[PDB]
Amino acid sequence: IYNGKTFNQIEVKPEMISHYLAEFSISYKPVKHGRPGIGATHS
Amino acid sequence: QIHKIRITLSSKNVKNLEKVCADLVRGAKDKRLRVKGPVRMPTKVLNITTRKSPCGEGTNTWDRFELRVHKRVIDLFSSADVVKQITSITIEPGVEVEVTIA
Amino acid sequence: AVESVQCFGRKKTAVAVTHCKRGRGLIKINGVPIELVQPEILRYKAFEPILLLGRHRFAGVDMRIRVKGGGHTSQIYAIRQSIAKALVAFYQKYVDEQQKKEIKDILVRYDRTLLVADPRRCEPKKFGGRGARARFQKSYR
Amino acid sequence: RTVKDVSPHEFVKAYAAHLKRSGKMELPEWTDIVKTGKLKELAPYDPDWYYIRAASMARKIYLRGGLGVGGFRRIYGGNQRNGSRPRHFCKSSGSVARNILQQLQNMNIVDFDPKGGRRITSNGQRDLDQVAGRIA
Amino acid sequence: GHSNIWNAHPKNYGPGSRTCRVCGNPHAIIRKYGLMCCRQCFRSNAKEIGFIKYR
Amino acid sequence: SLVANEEFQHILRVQNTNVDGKQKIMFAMTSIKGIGRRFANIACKKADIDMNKRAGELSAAELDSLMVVVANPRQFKIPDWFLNRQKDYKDGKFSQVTSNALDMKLRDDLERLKKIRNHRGLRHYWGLRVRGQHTKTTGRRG
Amino acid sequence: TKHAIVVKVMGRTGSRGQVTQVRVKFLDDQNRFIMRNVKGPVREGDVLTLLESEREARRLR
Amino acid sequence: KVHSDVMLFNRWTYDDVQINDISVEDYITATASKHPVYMPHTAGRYQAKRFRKAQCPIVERLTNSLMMHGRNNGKKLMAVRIIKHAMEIIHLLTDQNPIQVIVDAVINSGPREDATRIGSAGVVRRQAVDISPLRRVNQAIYLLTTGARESAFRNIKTIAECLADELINAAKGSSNSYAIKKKDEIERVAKANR
Amino acid sequence: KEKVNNMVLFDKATYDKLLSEAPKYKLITPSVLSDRLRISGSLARKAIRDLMARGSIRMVSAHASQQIYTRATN
RNA sequence: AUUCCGUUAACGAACGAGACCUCAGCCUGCUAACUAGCUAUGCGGAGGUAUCCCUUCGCGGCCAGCUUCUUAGAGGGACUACGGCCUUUUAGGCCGCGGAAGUUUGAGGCAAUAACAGGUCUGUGAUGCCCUUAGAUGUUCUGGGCCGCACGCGCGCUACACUGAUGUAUUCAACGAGUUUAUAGCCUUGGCCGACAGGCCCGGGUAAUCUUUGAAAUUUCAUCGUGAUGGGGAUAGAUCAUUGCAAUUGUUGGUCUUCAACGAGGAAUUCCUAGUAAGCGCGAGUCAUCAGCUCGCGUUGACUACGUCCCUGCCCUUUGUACACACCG
Ligand SMILES: [K+]
Ligand SMILES: [K+]
Ligand SMILES: [K+]
Ligand SMILES: [K+]
Ligand SMILES: [K+]
Ligand SMILES: [K+]
Ligand SMILES: [K+]
Ligand SMILES: [K+]
Ligand SMILES: [Mg+2]
Ligand SMILES: [Mg+2]
Ligand SMILES: [Mg+2]
Ligand SMILES: [Mg+2]
Ligand SMILES: [Mg+2]
Ligand SMILES: [Mg+2]
Ligand SMILES: [Mg+2]
Ligand SMILES: [Mg+2]
Ligand SMILES: [Mg+2]
Ligand SMILES: [Mg+2]
Ligand SMILES: [Zn+2]
Repeated sequence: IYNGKTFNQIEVKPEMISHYLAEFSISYKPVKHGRPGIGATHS
Repeated sequence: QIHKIRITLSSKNVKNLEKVCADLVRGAKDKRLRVKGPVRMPTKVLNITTRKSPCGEGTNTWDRFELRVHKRVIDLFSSADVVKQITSITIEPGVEVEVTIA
Repeated sequence: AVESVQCFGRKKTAVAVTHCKRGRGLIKINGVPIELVQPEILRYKAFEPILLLGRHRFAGVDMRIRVKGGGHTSQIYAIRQSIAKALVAFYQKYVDEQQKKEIKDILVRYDRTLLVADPRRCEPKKFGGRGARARFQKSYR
Repeated sequence: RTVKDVSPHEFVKAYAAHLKRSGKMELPEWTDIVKTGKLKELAPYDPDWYYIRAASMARKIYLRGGLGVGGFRRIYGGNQRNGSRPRHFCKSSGSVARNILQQLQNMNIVDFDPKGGRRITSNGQRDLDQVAGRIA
Repeated sequence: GHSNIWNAHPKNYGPGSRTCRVCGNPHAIIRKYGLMCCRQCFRSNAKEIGFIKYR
Repeated sequence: SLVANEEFQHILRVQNTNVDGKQKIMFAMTSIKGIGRRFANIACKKADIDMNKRAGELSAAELDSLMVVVANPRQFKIPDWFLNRQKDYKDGKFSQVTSNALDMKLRDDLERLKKIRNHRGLRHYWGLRVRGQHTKTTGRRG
Repeated sequence: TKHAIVVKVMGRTGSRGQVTQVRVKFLDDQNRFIMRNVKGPVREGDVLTLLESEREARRLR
Repeated sequence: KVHSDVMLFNRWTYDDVQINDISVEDYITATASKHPVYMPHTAGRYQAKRFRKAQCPIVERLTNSLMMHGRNNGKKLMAVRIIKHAMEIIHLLTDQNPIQVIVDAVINSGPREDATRIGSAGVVRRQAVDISPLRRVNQAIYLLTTGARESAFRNIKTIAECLADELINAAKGSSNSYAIKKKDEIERVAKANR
Repeated sequence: KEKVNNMVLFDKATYDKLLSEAPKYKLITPSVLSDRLRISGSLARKAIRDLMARGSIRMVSAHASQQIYTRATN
């Protein structure tokens, strides 16, 4: 399934019927937060 | 050979519209015809409010633009030929004339 | 020839018209007796022109009141103003000017709004704020 | 003495009682399960809500003879709460109004107006006037 | 491009289906009364169109 | 009738849930998970329980009637659209699940979503909003 | 606790003009006049209840 | 004596009511001679000129003050109903004229002296100053209404009962009234900061 | 603070106290009864209705948001 | 008000201000209304003594009359006109009767000289220069993103409840907007189906002709009873409809169910002087579908002051300067 950059590989299971193919190919990388940069506070 | 001829006058200029209405009324009266009106409908005020700036900077100031349309209704109890002859009189620009029956 | 007058009271956008003619002394608004006018709290304002003058002066006139526009309070204020003006005009045009002046004086001594419309009107709102004078909250940082 | 000369609340109560006593009304099986409109949070508190609504609607048709299902939905609608969003006007259930109108027509209190909507019949005027007179 | 591909995306609605009749820009289009003019163009041509500033 | 009877019971147990006896029946039955005000109203109406009585005035038999009404909505003509578990994923039946059954169903749905690596299941696992709400500014707790 | 009637208003007083300096003549003694500072609107002919009449008012600014 | 046919709510009389305070007599409109009204709703224009609001009926001023806080703004019919119920309760409890009770409450609530901020540049200095009769009446009304609202908030007791109790306890210097306590506190502060 | 433990149903002692002293109150309202007898507002309203039916009290003026009742006889 | 009275090496002038124009406020005076109404009559229904009489509704009269109510053109009206005080016999000011109106009647539009390296090249087939110009920084198609969430800030919506929530009954606005007719496109009346969401069928309106017979707060009667409670509605599950070619990262809208913080908010800080603040809703812009936003509208309707330069700033004059990139010197 194309996610805008790559074709994520999946195998269809009986429990995924009636669902969209988009639901199994995440289009974004989950966010892991680094230390805040300059300008995050003192606003 | 008598019918209720409906005359609708539409213009943006109140002076020109009123002058045309008065001319039509006097022309109808000169022919001993029965004249009902003019009936002045509520003025139609087309309003547009747009931001003055061509961009998003500065205090949000708005320009209120209005276009006023004035409508008049005149009813004549006479024949098509006579109403046509009356309406043949010169009409200044900006005034729209519509003649119908009922 | 019919003996009648028609007088209008105003308050904001509320317009009330009282048709007062010769009769046995009934008073109805939109076909409903004035005693059932709503809200019940404003019945005092509705009846003030009647309480000040007495029912005897109204005993010889039938009044039909038609109201439109405005809100609950404005309609009642227009109703009372129209009632007062209609009674004054009827007394002027069918009753001695002395009695007309007396009723006008008693009404005005209690309240001038019973015969003079309040000219207050809603102020147009200006851009840059929610209200006519209220402006959007200002922030500097 | 007519309807216009009596308090609307007392007349509504009296006419609802009269309609219930008549026994000609055929309440739908769902009267005890539905709200009076999508804007409501709970079903009507009073078990006689159907009869009260029928009486109020009959009075409305008696006063004006050109009302329809949409008109009654607007009449009995009101503000709808949207949680954290501001309130807006909302219409009421149309099925209840349609069924009440059909029942009233069956009882002959109202009939179809040629211009559309419903109109009060002579029998309906007579019945409402007698109820108003007997209120005293 | 291929006929079935080139400009094949439907444009029956949305901002991309409308443009200013004066400048062709697709933004800030005034559709009231059928003007179909962007706000800047309308502000420029209001006097010619017949829109007067009274207040 | 204004005087409390000797059989008035202050605290009641229904599906292992404490029900206040001082509260009216309609709003006291709502203490059970899966039962709201609307469903309590309909259960009381179908069970013929007088709504003006308190949760302590009525009888254990009336409580049992309320519970059977809750457990068999179809038998009492309660429409399908009024139930909180309509068209079940596995059984495909319509019922009103309450108490621990509601928690079991919620867990089953969440685990089913997570197992297939569904986007909603992943959002639930990560503890983020699952209904498209913006998260830049709101929902800040940890 | 005495009562005094304002005879004339000298005028606004305070950094922001909050008070008004006035001259008040005592009702009990009509030949005694005292200077007072008043908070709130006040005009000639008003009557003020002085809890104590010993102090003399001075300009606050 | 002056006799007026006008009845407040068609139930109460403006006869036999007299203001017993020369200081604030001219700024209270609760007498049969000073334009009595049937209801505290008249929709007049009292802010046009200085001191004009003094002509407004005192009951009307109480009703207007009762509409504080955003949720109650503009709900004058409800305020008038609250005033009517409070006046009825006052009559029931005290057997006197409720208008007289209100007048006495205002008179006893009005503070006589205050402390005004003096100086500048972050200096906390105060000087004792007198209070004009109009400001005294305004403060009396504000304190009575604030006490009634505070008592009614988060309490089964209804606003009408709270207002009636406040007016009854203010008509006499019982010291149980919130307005009386606030007036005493203000006077104490002024005495301290003389 | 401590929550008020108002009772939704009368006990024999409280009911007797209501029947005894309530007729002698100058002002009777649901709030007054709730504060004095320590009863809920609903029970206070029911007690007011019961007393009115018994005729021991009279209605000074009734409103949806306010009910004012007093002793029938001085 | 650099508005005037005057003083005067100044005299005459030109911009700004004012005048001006738009809306609102008064006209029982003028003109005209079957695309707006009123009055009385004729007929009919209902009620009351049921014929005649009284009350209330429905329909016709282009030869029943009329313009108070509605609409919109021309005009009138206020000029501080009049009375009392203060002020230079001035310019003017305060109060007051009358008056629709006595703050410039209220609110707006328009708005001088000289400037900012303030914003806009992402409004423009406005534009110089620079870059690219076919494996394109042109154009189009597919998909994704602009919305991504340990965190900080701004404008806001909903609340913390009984001056209340819920359920009945009750009934008062204004500014506005609406179609290609194709089976039909936009506003949609009426009838039927349905609990709702929605669906089907007759039709009206290119519009004072139809939607429009057109809101909420509020009023009234009951339930609730100080309990984070029948306050609050965040979060989440199941399921059903509509728009769209496409709804998943829920487009939006319904039913049941779950029922978070929040018990009035520190330092700080915003707007506001009368139909104003605040509350309440409605129309339009965006719009195939989405308004917690903006622009307008009306409804209920206040407290306080009508004073000052204390803070923050502005105008004029005098005065000091080692400032002129002008004290962020
Ligand atoms: K977050
Ligand atoms: K309370
Ligand atoms: K360029
Ligand atoms: K543009
Ligand atoms: K200053
Ligand atoms: K200046
Ligand atoms: K120096
Ligand atoms: K210099
Ligand atoms: Mg529950
Ligand atoms: Mg006219
Ligand atoms: Mg720059
Ligand atoms: Mg963005
Ligand atoms: Mg803003
Ligand atoms: Mg209406
Ligand atoms: Mg709760
Ligand atoms: Mg709630
Ligand atoms: Mg500031
Ligand atoms: Mg926007
Ligand atoms: Zn353009």
